[PDB]
Amino acid sequence: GRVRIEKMSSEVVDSNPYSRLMALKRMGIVSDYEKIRTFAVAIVGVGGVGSVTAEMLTRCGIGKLLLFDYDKVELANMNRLFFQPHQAGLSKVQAAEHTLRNINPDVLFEVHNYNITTVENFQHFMDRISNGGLEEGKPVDLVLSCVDNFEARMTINTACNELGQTWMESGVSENAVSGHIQLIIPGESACFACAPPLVVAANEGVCAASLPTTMGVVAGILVQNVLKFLLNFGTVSFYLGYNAMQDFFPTMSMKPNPQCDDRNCRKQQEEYKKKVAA
Amino acid sequence: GRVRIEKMSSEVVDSNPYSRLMALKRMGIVSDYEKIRTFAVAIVGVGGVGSVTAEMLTRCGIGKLLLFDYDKVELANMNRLFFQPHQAGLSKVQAAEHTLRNINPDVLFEVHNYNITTVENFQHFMDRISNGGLEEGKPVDLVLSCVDNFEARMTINTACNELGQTWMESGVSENAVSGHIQLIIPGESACFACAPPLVVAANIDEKTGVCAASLPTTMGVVAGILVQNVLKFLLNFGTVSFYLGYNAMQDFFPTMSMKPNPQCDDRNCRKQQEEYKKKVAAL
Ligand SMILES: Nc1ncnc2c1ncn2[C@@H]1O[C@H](COP(=O)(O)OP(=O)(O)OP(=O)(O)O)[C@@H](O)[C@H]1O
Ligand SMILES: Nc1ncnc2c1ncn2[C@@H]1O[C@H](COP(=O)(O)OP(=O)(O)OP(=O)(O)O)[C@@H](O)[C@H]1O
Ligand SMILES: [Mg+2]
Ligand SMILES: [Mg+2]
Ligand SMILES: [Mg+2]
Ligand SMILES: [Mg+2]
Ligand SMILES: [Zn+2]
Ligand SMILES: [Zn+2]
Repeated sequence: GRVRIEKMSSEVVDSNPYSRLMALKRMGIVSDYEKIRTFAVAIVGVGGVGSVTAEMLTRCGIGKLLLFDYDKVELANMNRLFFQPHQAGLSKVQAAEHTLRNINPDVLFEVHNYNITTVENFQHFMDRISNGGLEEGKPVDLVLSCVDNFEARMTINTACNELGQTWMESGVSENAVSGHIQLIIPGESACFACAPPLVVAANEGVCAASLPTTMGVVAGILVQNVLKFLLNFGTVSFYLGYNAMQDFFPTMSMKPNPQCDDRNCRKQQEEYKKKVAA
Repeated sequence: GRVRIEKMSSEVVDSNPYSRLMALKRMGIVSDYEKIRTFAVAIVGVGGVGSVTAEMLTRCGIGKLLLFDYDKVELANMNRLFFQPHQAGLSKVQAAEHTLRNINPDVLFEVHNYNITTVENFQHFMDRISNGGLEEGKPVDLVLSCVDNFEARMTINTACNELGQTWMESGVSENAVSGHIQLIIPGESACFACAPPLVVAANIDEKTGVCAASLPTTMGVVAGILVQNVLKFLLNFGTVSFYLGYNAMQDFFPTMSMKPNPQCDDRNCRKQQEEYKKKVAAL
């Protein structure tokens, strides 16, 4: 059982759930780790990738998580990590909040059980990106797309281009054996509308295959990128793919398209070029 | 809750916890997915890597897991995945088994709360490797070393060279930002004594009462690639890696094949290499 902790401790005791994290400080890998408590991350899609991403961030001591998903836990989800069979029937965001709160009571939660692509929900979603930060009225520090479809990815895209919100997009192949993460700083890097998707492998009544392995690798690299981005250590990837068949992890950097369909991406690029010549 | 399933099914329904796995079949990734049920895997060390590894195999529908670990869950483990704070004070193997049985009732478990390295425990451990298969008296299909120290790793090595037991060794650095997996087929690939770990990891290891750091992310990645390798090995799809490293600071994932050292410290590794060379000479 774990009580609420006010300030993160370096103390090497069996009772300190943060001892092996704060250890990164004494070892000079991450010199200001406690900063993790000052950030808020939103996650859209608390499925295969989303849930493990949420677990990882929670165990790390993120200040605040915002979870968006419209689906309930089902037994068909039990091939993937996090959700357990007793949670079948609950909404994903609710199951997630319940477990994660149990795992780390220091983390703030805000959950929303809706589809983000409908008109009314979208206005709300944007409001929560802009105001749902650690301090209310300030924006979230990062948005994480862990949804499984074009429409939703495009929606996050539209929102983030308008707000000028840095986000990361993650995906997993329908054949389960490839995935990727991608960093989107609107104006500075290619937004999701800027180009066709980057693939890392070749090539109506049924479903996509999924493996707990691939989802764990993708969530892993995704959150690793988050930590590196927020805590300013190592090198952030703008794109990191994973091909499970070959054991291959291609990197890339996607530059903005100046005739991008999204007028706001165009505007953000403009703003970036202006800021660049100082 | 989840009901026992006698025969895995492709049927795409919300109540089928195997539907998305058996999808691999009709998508020509894995032609014989159900065969997963026929394998036994032993996991030594049920910590950061082990626990997630165990979970991954459990959800996949592994036939049987043998869990070996001498430690209790502590709040200090709560930085890594799987174990929850209410499990603090339980033995790792006990906590794991309980949770895993909940996650998939179809999987058989044999748990062992002891130190693999002591003289009497070692004998037992070898007995279980040889006989703890899905059918009693038959060996396990794979041993997975998810321990955190040289002594244990070397013990498994000794065991597996003598038994001719294929195993995978996994490790994460004390500084949390690198790790690797290695496939050891005694006589065909390098055993754990064949090459120095400092040398093996020279291109991935970042160099710094300290205690080891650990990250949920890095353990998640290592366990991920480890189990992905197990699945590719047993189910016969994709390319099995004999070594796959991970540097988290620079997103570098080196692979290499490693051939056995003919002057290996392990007399059994050497004997196995002979055995192998003979079998290739009479193929
Ligand atoms: N418009 C949307 N708003 C909110 N969440 C979404 C939206 N679209 C997709 N998601 C969520 O993203 C999650 C990630 O999908 P994942 O494929 O891991 O789960 P799933 O869809 O139930 O699995 P399967 O596709 O095997 O049934 C899902 O939980 C899904 O509900
Ligand atoms: N000889 C051994 N026999 C069985 N299990 C072992 C042996 N040596 C190590 N292990 C187990 O391998 C596991 C993997 O270690 P991990 O570092 O993930 O957890 P931990 O050692 O409790 O954590 P920390 O090092 O942060 O205190 C541990 O649970 C440990 O007890
Ligand atoms: Mg669903
Ligand atoms: Mg889906
Ligand atoms: Mg311990
Ligand atoms: Mg340890
Ligand atoms: Zn664009
Ligand atoms: Zn050897």
